[PDB]
Parts: sequence; C-alpha cells; structure tokens
Amino acid sequence: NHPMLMNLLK
Amino acid sequence: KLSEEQQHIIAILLDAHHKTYDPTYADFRDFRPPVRPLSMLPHLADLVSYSIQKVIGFAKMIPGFRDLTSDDQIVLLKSSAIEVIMLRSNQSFTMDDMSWDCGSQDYKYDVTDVSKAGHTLELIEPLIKFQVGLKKLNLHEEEHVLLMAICIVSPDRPGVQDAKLVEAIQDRLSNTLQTYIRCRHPPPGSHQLYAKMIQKLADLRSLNEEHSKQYRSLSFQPENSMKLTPLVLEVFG
Ligand SMILES: C=C1/C(=C\C=C2/CCC[C@]3(C)[C@@H]([C@H](C)CC#C[C@@H](O)[C@]45C[C@H]6C[C@H](C[C@H](C6)C4)C5)CC[C@@H]23)C[C@@H](O)C[C@@H]1O
Repeated sequence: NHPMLMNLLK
Repeated sequence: KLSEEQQHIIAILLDAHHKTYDPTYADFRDFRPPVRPLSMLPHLADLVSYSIQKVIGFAKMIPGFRDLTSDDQIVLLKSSAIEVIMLRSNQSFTMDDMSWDCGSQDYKYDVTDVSKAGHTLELIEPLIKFQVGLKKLNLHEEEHVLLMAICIVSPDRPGVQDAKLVEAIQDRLSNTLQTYIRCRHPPPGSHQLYAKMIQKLADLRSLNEEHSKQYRSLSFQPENSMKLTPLVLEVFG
C-alpha cells in the first residue's frame, strides 16, 4: 500500500 | 551501428535527466538545515526524499517503463531508489576531496556528514569506493543516464511480477548501451566498459543491502524515524 509513490507514478 | 531507435532512447534519457537533475541545487534551501549525534539526519532525509521524487520522475520517462503495471513500477522504484541516488549523486561528487559538493559550503557533504545521518564505515567505505570507481570510468553523460535506467529496470528485484517484460525493457537499454560504447566511446576508455558498468550495478546491490540492514536498525527507534519524511518511510518501509 503506497499512496504517495503511486501518486508520483500517476 | 546505432539504430535510429537507439539514438532516440539516448536522447529521451538525456532529456529525462536534464528535467530531474537541477545542477544549481537551488531547492536545497527548502530542506531542514544541515547541522554539523544524528545532527545531519533531518537534512539528509530531506535531501534523499527530494531525490526519490526526482528519480521517480526520471523512471517515468524511461522508454518502456510505463508499459509496466503500477505494482511493478512501484516495486522497481522501491528497490532501486537508494541505488539510483548513489549513482546520480556521482555528478556532484568530487575527488578533489571525496565529497559531494552541491554549490556551497553548507551543501558540501563529506564522510562525516554521512556518519551524522546514522551510517558507519559499513556503508561509507564501499560508498566512497563506488563513487571513486565510477568517477574513474569517466562515463559520457549518455552512458551515465543509460546506467541509471538499467539500474531501475532490473528483473531480479524482489517483488517483480512480470519479470519477462522488465527483462525485455532492460535488454533494449543494455543493447543500446553496448552499442553506444562500441560506436561512440573511443579506446582506450571503452576497454571492457560495459562489463565495468555492470560491476558498478553489482556494487550498488551490495550498498543497498547495507542501507537496508542499517535502515531496519534506525527504524526500531521511533524517535529517529520521526525525523524522516513520509516519502522515505513509504519507500524504504
Ligand atoms: C542525493 C544526491 C546528492 C548527494 C548524495 C549524497 C551526499 C549526501 C549523503 C548521501 C545522500 C548518502 C546517503 C546518506 C546514504 C544513505 C542512506 C539511507 O539509508 C538513509 C540514511 C538516512 C535515513 C534514511 C533517509 C536518508 C538519511 C538516507 C535512509 C548517499 C548519497 C549521498 C546531491 C546531488 O548529486 C543530488 C543527488 O540525488
């Protein structure tokens, strides 16, 4: 679960 | 011979790098200030957190990388981040005094600053060796960015699902690098340059292990973990 990393990838 | 596609790849990575590495270091003013027990941990955590963001930006521009799933993207960046930072940091590293010099005294980092962030010679010695060995390859910028990309897109990282795809993306980058060396890197510096560059990736895996073990320690101390950033916590665990 990686909301910030996920968000920087989007 | 460099195909048009190989040249396109190189141009993309050069530009991805120019977009994510600001050689003025102006952003460093916004970090918590360097203080010189773990006096440098707040500043160096900010520095690393900032650079994780740049590395993510660079990764996103690697040809083929956005064909990956989100999970695989995450997994590759989670395992590669610290390594790519070490690699990219070679641009500020100076052998004049084995320090990373980011434009002023305050932002000049030596081995003592690195120990003031909680590391010992367990990391610091292979890290300096690595930086000096890398510096001595005198890589063309084209080789430097290709190596960062190769580092990120490695099929044997823990957590990888579609290893065959990561491997196909990495192959195209390796073949580009092998071919660039042959066509554009004169002897004698080309001499086994590919194999030497790959050795540096093996050295990074080793540094990563050292990083993890020390980070695991530093974590079991919530008072120190409290000084990190939310990004660093999410990426390094
Ligand atoms: C980071 C870069 C630059 C320098 C890199 C340096 C010099 C300062 C000290 C660093 C950041 C080293 C780092 C302290 C090693 C490490 C580590 C992690 O385990 C650690 C240690 C602390 C606790 C957490 C968060 C961070 C502080 C990083 C995990 C490696 C690369 C070094 C400056 C410029 O070239 C941009 C480049 O991205």
